[PDB]
Amino acid sequence: GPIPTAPRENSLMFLSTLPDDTVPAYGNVRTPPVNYLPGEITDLLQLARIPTLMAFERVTYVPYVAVPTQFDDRPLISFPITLSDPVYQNTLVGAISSNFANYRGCIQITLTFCGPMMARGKFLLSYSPPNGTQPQTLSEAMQCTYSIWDIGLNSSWTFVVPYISPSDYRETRAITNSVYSADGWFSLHKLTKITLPPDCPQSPCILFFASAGEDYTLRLPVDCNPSYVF
Amino acid sequence: GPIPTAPRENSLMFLSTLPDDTVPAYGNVRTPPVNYLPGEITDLLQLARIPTLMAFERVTYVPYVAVPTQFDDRPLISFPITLSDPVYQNTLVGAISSNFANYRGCIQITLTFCGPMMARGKFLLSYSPPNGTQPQTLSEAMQCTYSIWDIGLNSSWTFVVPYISPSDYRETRAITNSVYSADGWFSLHKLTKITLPPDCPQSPCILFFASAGEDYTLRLPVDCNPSYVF
Amino acid sequence: RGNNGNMTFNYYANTYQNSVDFSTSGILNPLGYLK
Amino acid sequence: RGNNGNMTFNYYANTYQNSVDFSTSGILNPLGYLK
Amino acid sequence: RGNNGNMTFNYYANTYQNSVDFSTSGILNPLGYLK
Amino acid sequence: STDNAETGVIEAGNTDTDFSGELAAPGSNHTNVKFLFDRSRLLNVIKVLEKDAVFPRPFPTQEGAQQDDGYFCLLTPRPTVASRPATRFGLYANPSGSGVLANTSLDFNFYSLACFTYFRSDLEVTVVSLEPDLEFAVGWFPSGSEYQASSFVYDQLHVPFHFTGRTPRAFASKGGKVSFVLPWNSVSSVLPVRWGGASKLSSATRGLPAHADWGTIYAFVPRPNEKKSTAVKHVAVYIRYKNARAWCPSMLPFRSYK
Amino acid sequence: STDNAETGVIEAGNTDTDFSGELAAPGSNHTNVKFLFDRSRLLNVIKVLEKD
Amino acid sequence: DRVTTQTAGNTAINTQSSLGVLCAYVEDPTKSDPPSSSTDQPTTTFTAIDRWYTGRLNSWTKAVKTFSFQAVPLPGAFLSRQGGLNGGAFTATLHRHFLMKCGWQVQVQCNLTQFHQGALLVAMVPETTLDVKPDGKAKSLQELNEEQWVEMSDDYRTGKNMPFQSLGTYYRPPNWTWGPNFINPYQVTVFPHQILNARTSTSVDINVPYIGETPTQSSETQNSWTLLVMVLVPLDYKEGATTDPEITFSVRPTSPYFNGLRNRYTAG
Repeated sequence: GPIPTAPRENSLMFLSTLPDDTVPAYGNVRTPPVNYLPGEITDLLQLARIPTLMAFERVTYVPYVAVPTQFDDRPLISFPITLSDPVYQNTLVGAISSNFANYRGCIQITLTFCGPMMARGKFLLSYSPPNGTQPQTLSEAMQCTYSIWDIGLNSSWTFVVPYISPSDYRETRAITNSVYSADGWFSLHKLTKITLPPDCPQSPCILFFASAGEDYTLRLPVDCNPSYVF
Repeated sequence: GPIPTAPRENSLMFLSTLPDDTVPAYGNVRTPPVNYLPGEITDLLQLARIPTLMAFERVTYVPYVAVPTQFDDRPLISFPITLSDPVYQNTLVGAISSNFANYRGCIQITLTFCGPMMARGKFLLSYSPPNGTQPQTLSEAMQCTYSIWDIGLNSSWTFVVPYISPSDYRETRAITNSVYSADGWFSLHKLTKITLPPDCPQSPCILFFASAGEDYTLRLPVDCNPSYVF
Repeated sequence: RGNNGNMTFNYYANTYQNSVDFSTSGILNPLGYLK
Repeated sequence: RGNNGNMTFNYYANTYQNSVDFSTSGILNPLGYLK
Repeated sequence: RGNNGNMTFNYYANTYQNSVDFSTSGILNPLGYLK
Repeated sequence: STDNAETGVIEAGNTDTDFSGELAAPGSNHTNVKFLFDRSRLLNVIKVLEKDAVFPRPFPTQEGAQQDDGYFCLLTPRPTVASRPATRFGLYANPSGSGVLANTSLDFNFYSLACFTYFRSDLEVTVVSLEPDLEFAVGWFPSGSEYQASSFVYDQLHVPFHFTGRTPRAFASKGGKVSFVLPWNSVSSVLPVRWGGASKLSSATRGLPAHADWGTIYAFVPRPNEKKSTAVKHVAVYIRYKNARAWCPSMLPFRSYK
Repeated sequence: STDNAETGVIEAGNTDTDFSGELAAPGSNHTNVKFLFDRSRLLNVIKVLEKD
Repeated sequence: DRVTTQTAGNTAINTQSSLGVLCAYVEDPTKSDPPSSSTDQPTTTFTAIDRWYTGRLNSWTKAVKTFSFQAVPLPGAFLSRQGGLNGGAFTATLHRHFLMKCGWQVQVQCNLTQFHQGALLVAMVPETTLDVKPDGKAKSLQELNEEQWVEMSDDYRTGKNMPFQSLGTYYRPPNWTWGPNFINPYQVTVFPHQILNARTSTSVDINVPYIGETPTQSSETQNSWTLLVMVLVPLDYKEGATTDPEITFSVRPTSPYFNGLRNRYTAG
């Protein structure tokens, strides 16, 4: 005999994200093998963990920064830590992160000196947690978390921004500067002036790379912005 | 108690190709036995693998080709390899293939000499992969894949067109001459002129057959063309 | 067998779903032989 | 696996629900090596 | 547990029906103590 | 930490490498490629057939040719124009002047997350009506075929041929929806997100693949030719990749800086 | 390969018979007669009775 | 220990300052199996094509801006004799077949010294169309002597100038604003690459396996891999030093295969 049943209030509804399959129409098809293609990607983090070049303003954009010769106490360059900020816009970390809502883990920064082999100097890198006003001098910078990097044989030096947050997970866009979106600043200080022998070009250049850390993680997908087509 | 359930968005739909059965109406019927009929067909390849006669233009169509007596360097006859081409139209291989979309395997061609028993001669058969322009001389033909066939006691000679393709499976119709539809040409060359004794008819005739190979295969059915009724 | 996707459950009995012939009391084989 | 919630029952056969490749006869590994 | 009447069958998997807390590496007891 | 970036390979680190600290817990794995792409989305909007159609001709078409436009939709994330594959996406910023306007489409989300080079997956289709209380049907044929164009006379009532055929045709009740899944049926093993070859051996257009799609779809009204109405109708098409895979990294679009 | 077509029976061959090569894999079996014909199709259109 | 020598056939290459060899995706990029989409007897490698072929690029000058680049389509370089490259046996065998598949090995050389400043990025972009003019026809050898270094602009950034299928006159021409072959300069480091600068090294070596949408591709049109050179930091040097450094590169095919023998190819 017929099994008696009563459908629920939710019937004939079409839900895009429903976690289930549907009815086939043209089954029994067999396809060519794909064993010959190497380098299968299993998770997009594999691509998020590859360094890429950032951008700045030369006033009209370049990835590097030119070390001046004048003497002043302001930071050489400083940008905030917010994945929606323009500097991270074109880097892979930012581009992928803009399609989600939350993140964890430690961000990573890398530099490389491309000046003459005969030069010598030292630089100071610091990371300042949030405050009423951002740092503006070496004395203030020394107190926060910082490290000293000196020009030598090896060319590059890596820096890690620790994950220090009042809550697990953080927003990936800053509609307003709540403590859950913005997380301080990063700034670079020229500790000592550069020394060059006679008859050498002045004003060397330095280069930046940005990538995800070891324990980086994303979550909660979201729809993407199509404005690029225009 | 009633089992609660919620039907999906796809309900009351009629799908022709759905892989399932329906409700019976007049069951319990028993039918006569059919053990007495021999030669049950299980797969249409059994019929696709039977040779049949092709066609050409005598200018108005005949299956054979008449060997002339004049001397010239052009191929005696040449036709493309495309199942939608007219020459294969009425043969079983082409007729069946026109109802599907893809194919594999090796095509097969066969010839038979029906001239006087007293004649002697030799012929050259060649198959040219795709190129900018098709072959037009024996010197060019020799380089491609080819074989030499000589008139003797036995009358017929079989030729196999290898499956050399840039991808698995190939289209069975040529809307445009992409590399996935057209696959070169086949041409026949008269290596030496025929020798006949006095008081014998001139211009012998040769006959063609076309069939599927051992490893031939079809796939992905498609609807058929009803124009024949007119 | 055939264009039938179900492989687990059959509701009606075989003699009601299909017709049957009442009793009386791999690779493809070729058609046409020569000896 | 994937965005599929069911874990107990499948009605249709595998060869009808999915496409298959015909035969012929953990932590993430890195891309790009140096030696 | 709760205002849930079913006690025999669950269709979807637990990790899809409910939210879970990711790991890290009787009579009513009283509130407020004096010593 | 000292390192050399010129070597190409750089080992990812943690906070503890140069300072006192510890590593964080995993969390969740929402970045999985298979789990990311199994979500339906809009693809294109097309009209509904009310008679036998004439498939559009190839692109070199001159003026004065008679055909039906905007009735067929391709199933492919790549750009398309006039129901035929294309290479550059189009946009009409000045709807004025003579000439027929070309239909266009694209998969914005797919190309916003198109970080790889090759792709392969099954595909599930759905259709939805944009008019109140409409009756319609949907038809389909695989990649590398063509649509039959003629009709038959039953009881002096013309009936288009696309009613019948051994390739799927589906019907829906008043206000209903149509849903089903398709296999990967192209001859090519994988679908190229970006390509740089040529199909024809000569006079070809470089970078234009030949069979990078699943098939073709259209909709029609189940009534004879004698009931051609006076108002146009539209439907919407939804697609959803299933069991996806990727094969080789690439770069993402260029987000312009104001 | 030498053969006689007048006998009616001709044995199907492969590429390797006369050249260097190998045979291809089976593929799929969509040509099966039982599987081919199980598809609905239109047959006729008729009117509807309103009396005897 | 920064000194290495690579040998093959009757040729050998060396270097006084090396940084390593980068393997693209696998442990042994040379290992490969014959294609499964053809049944004729293939043609494996013979000792007369296991070589390194050398060519010359255009010279680097200080007037070049940032992100300017030069491209070299690998299988097309032999066929077009770009930069004086000539394959000899390899070219002769490639002109007499229908199908081909193979990996590659490449290396580039420069001669900057400790008194110069600059950087160059070398990467292998797969599936690109930088070698075709906007009208859709391959660039002639005369165009390269005029456009010494390819400029960079929004058109290239957005792929707005890709090869174009004429749409006739029945329609109304639309506005083209985006294409799938765009180039994103800031993300070029995704592909296998090495960075070349004055102070560190003078050569870069990359090893790459085969890739394609089918097991094999047509000989006369496949363009899967492409070599790329781009400027990151513009050159500068003190007055009086050496000017206009030269550039050179060498290529090697690995584990080739061929199918579909025929006579010499001819366009038509």
